Amino acid sequence: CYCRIPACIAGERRYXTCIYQGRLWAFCC
Amino acid sequence: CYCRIPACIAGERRYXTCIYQGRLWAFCC
Repeated sequence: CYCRIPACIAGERRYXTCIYQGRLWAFCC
Repeated sequence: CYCRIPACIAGERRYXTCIYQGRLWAFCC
């Protein structure tokens, strides 16, 4: 799994969020 | 970097949070 911005990619799906560097990330797997 | 629960492991520092399965995780690097 990996935090990504702006979105999950390449067949991954979002299963949560991350907050880092004052931005919202998608938590992707 | 890794989302971890309940805490960052030896040598890592917390730089944010994740939310996954309704729990708050530390975002650790």
